[PDB]
Amino acid sequence: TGRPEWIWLALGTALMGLGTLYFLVKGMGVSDPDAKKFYAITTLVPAIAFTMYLSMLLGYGLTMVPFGGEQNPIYWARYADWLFTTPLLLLDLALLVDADQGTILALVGADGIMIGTGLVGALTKVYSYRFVWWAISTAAMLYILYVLFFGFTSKAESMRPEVASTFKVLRNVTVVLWSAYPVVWLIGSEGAGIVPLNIETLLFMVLDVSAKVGFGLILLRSRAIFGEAE
Amino acid sequence: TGRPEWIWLALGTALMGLGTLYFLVKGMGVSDPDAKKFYAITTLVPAIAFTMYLSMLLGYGLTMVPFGGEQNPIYWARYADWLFTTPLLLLDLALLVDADQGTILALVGADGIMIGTGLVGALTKVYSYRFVWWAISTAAMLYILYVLFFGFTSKAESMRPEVASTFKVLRNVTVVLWSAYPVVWLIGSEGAGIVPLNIETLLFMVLDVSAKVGFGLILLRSRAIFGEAE
Amino acid sequence: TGRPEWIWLALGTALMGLGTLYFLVKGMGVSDPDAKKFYAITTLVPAIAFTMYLSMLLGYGLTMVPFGGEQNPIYWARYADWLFTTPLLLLDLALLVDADQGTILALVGADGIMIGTGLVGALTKVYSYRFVWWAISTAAMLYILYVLFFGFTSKAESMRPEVASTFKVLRNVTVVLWSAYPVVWLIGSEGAGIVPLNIETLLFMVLDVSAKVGFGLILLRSRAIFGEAE
Ligand SMILES: CC(C)CCC[C@@H](C)CCC[C@@H](C)CCC[C@@H](C)CCO[C@@H](CO)COCC[C@@H](C)CCC[C@H](C)CCC[C@@H](C)CCCC(C)C
Ligand SMILES: CC(C)CCC[C@@H](C)CCC[C@@H](C)CCC[C@@H](C)CCO[C@@H](CO)COCC[C@@H](C)CCC[C@H](C)CCC[C@@H](C)CCCC(C)C
Ligand SMILES: CC(C)CCC[C@@H](C)CCC[C@@H](C)CCC[C@@H](C)CCO[C@@H](CO)COCC[C@@H](C)CCC[C@H](C)CCC[C@@H](C)CCCC(C)C
Ligand SMILES: CC(C)CCC[C@@H](C)CCC[C@H](C)CCC[C@@H](C)CCO[C@@H](CO)COCC[C@H](C)CCC[C@@H](C)CCC[C@@H](C)CCCC(C)C
Ligand SMILES: CC(C)CCC[C@@H](C)CCC[C@H](C)CCC[C@@H](C)CCO[C@@H](CO)COCC[C@H](C)CCC[C@@H](C)CCC[C@@H](C)CCCC(C)C
Ligand SMILES: CC(C)CCC[C@@H](C)CCC[C@H](C)CCC[C@@H](C)CCO[C@@H](CO)COCC[C@H](C)CCC[C@@H](C)CCC[C@@H](C)CCCC(C)C
Ligand SMILES: *C/C=C(C)/C=C/C=C(C)/C=C/C1=C(C)CCCC1(C)C
Ligand SMILES: *C/C=C(C)/C=C/C=C(C)/C=C/C1=C(C)CCCC1(C)C
Ligand SMILES: *C/C=C(C)/C=C/C=C(C)/C=C/C1=C(C)CCCC1(C)C
Repeated sequence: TGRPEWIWLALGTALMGLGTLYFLVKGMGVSDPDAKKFYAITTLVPAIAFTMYLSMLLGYGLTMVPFGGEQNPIYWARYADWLFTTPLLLLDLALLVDADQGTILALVGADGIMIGTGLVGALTKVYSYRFVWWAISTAAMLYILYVLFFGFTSKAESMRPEVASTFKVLRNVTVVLWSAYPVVWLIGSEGAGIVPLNIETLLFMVLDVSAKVGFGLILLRSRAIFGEAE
Repeated sequence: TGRPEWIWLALGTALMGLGTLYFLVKGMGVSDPDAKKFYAITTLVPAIAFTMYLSMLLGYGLTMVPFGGEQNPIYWARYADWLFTTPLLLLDLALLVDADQGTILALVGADGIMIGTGLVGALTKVYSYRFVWWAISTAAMLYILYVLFFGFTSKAESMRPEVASTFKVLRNVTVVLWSAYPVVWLIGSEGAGIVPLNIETLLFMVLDVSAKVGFGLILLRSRAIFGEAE
Repeated sequence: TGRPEWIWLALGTALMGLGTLYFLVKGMGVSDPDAKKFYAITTLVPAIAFTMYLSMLLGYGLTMVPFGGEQNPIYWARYADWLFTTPLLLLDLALLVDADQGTILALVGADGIMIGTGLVGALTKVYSYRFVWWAISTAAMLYILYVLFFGFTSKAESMRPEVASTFKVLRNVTVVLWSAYPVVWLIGSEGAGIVPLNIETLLFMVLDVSAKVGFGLILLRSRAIFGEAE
């Protein structure tokens, strides 16, 4: 309770934990192989986030980085979360549209570059260089957003309407929520330091629960996750 | 030789190295694609363990963690081993039964959570919180054990008898040996400290060689690893 | 500019960045799923290397390792690069020949052992033991080279001539360039220290740009990356 942001770390831990349990129960019983892949992906995402929220809450996932002459509290565990959960979210989208394997590779690899350069920026001790990593990471994010909108152009032919509809909704959820993360980091504790860590943590908690549990609720309620069967 | 547990680290290095060489030789010549996947998986497992045993033996894979007011010797290299070798062992089981891809994802991701939360527990400086990570990791292990027993329920129909027989044996080997690891950690150097590090290292060496080389000997001697062919 | 090797780190950053941009543009428009996988793999390789070259240039990817009684500058970011880019290069080769999945596993796992034991050697504080890790890593490299020459022996039957021709060329490029890396490390800053870090960095920059951008130019100009189509 000693860090003011504890309350949002606690709330994020609880909501990710409850979302995980909900999705775990919800997928109990499903047999359809296509649906099993979406439940597995979609349940792992908040499970991983639960563990990394808890590590921040307990202090394990926090480190001090000197930059600006100051000792700056940097929650590194966010990058260990996102390293796994953001490619998993992209895989859910990619599987929905039956993406080609080359496209999945491009997406997962650009996402790794996005998170790994964000982690390098988050831990860089020369203040000005932190924003160079932010820019490179943002370029990788823009590439991902580009592929999500313009990289499935051969798939439209042979896409079930309900898959098309659930994919468009989740793609729009993804583009809006993910695009807010570079802005929060830029103005927050890792970047310019104009928004305090307390509020930054709240913002990422709202984004994360929305991008993982809210995304997952929309996907897992959809018929698009089942193969078409008589 | 300065740490009493060196002898078990040396013995573990040698047995993993010899098991690797044996499996490498044994799979020389196999053409069958199914069998090649099992030899590859099963040979990589003790090869990786050989390197991490050697890193503990040479001291690289040891760190001191303050907790309990004391400086506690924690062999972190075990988690770098298990991060790769325990999903590989699960993949051998999963391939045997032709598991659905969603099930393999669930298994590999729960296993990553199990090892990563065990690593966080192993390095946590607040003593009481180490057991919170142990509990979460144990929950993930129990999920894996649950899936190995109740998650292949559609596969029984179309399973060759020899695959069914080798899978049941290896599944039983896996459930018994893996379940001992949380107990050893709980009573050993990472947990309550009731069993000294010397004996703990012996216990994990016996478990590891059994779970990797003993498992691999049972699998690789089986006809279940070959596709059925005239 | 304070470290004499900065100029090769700068040149390597620029050439990897320009190679990435070139391959990104070059693959704009390709529809063929086979070709998309090769463009994705082959574009990610210099993109990742660009980020790790930049991290060395900016100092983030450098650490000091005590060994020999001295504080030795070790660029660890090379291992974070190679951890991802060397399996990706192997995947390009493997996909060219339609390798069996067991063979791809063997290659990617031996490559992980090669890079992870090279990283352990690079950070080991007992000088003599650094060469033990070098030897193990070299054994893994020799295994990979062995598989590239003798592990596709069932694939020769059903291999298009242009795939066979591009694969032989890239395989020869790979064996020659990769084999130089253990020699550079052995005589350079990480090993015996007979070649200064400045020259070592130049050597790895020439190898890396050749093994990634030069390799990629040969592959991506080939018809072998397209499925055979009327
Ligand atoms: C899915 C859910 C039930 C998760 C609920 C949210 C939760 C994890 C975080 C909320 C913290 C909350 C209790 C706030 C008040 C603090 C308080 C207790 C007293 C203050 O008092 C103080 C004074 O400084 C702090 O106490 C010590 C530390 C604790 C407060 C933190 C404990 C860790 C957690 C509560 C989480 C435990 C994880 C488990 C789910 C493990 C089981 C795994 C498995 C079976 C799948
Ligand atoms: C597959 C096998 C042959 C492995 C055999 C077991 C072994 C790796 C560990 C046993 C240690 C043992 C010799 C005990 C006595 C110590 C002693 C030498 C003297 C004591 O004297 C002392 C005094 O404190 C310590 O010596 C210095 C360190 C060494 C003892 C340790 C050296 C490392 C290893 C012996 C392993 C080397 C790895 C290789 C396989 C590399 C090749 C890779 C490739 C070709 C695939
Ligand atoms: C693809 C290319 C355009 C890459 C070009 C090469 C380059 C990255 C490295 C060359 C350094 C060079 C300018 C040498 C002179 C130094 C100098 C400026 C003055 C010396 O003056 C000094 C005194 O000590 C140092 O300056 C401070 C640091 C900088 C010199 C380094 C800045 C980082 C880089 C220049 C790279 C930026 C990365 C971007 C591509 C981000 C955008 C991502 C996205 C849109 C895809
Ligand atoms: C968020 C992101 C930036 C992260 C992206 C990925 C990331 C984790 C990068 C990792 C690269 C690298 C380790 C960097 C080190 C930095 C540093 C300063 C020191 C680190 O930290 C230290 C300091 O004490 C220890 O590291 C050395 C040991 C290793 C970390 C573990 C060794 C592993 C092996 C030798 C075993 C072989 C593994 C394989 C077989 C894997 C293949 C799987 C297969 C079987 C299919
Ligand atoms: C046992 C477990 C807990 C481990 C589970 C996974 C694990 C390794 C978690 C890693 C997350 C994270 C790095 C945590 C950092 C903690 C910390 C305090 C600081 C670390 O350690 C430090 C301290 O000096 C350095 O880290 C920063 C640099 C990075 C480690 C490496 C950067 C990688 C990239 C920028 C390149 C892009 C990579 C991708 C392209 C990968 C995608 C593959 C593709 C091409 C298909
Ligand atoms: C170049 C090579 C040697 C590297 C090869 C791989 C490598 C990165 C090895 C990593 C092992 C290990 C982390 C070693 C730690 C060393 C040390 C001294 C301390 C480190 O560094 C520290 C010091 O502060 C922090 O580490 C602990 C936290 C973790 C690093 C991150 C935890 C991750 C999780 C708990 C979440 C679960 C992840 C999974 C779900 C992944 C599965 C994917 C799925 C969903 C499909
Ligand atoms: C589950 C959490 C999700 C969906 C997180 C998304 C994170 C991002 C899109 C992060 C992007 C970043 C940048 C583009 C620039 C650097 C800072 C980051 C890593 C916050
Ligand atoms: C090759 C080595 C094998 C099979 C290792 C298995 C390791 C485990 C099943 C570890 C489990 C753990 C817990 C469930 C709780 C926390 C402590 C661990 C990581 C030892
Ligand atoms: C893109 C960069 C490439 C192709 C790098 C290749 C790196 C190697 C083949 C590294 C090999 C090493 C050894 C065999 C011994 C230990 C030192 C290393 C890691 C340099």
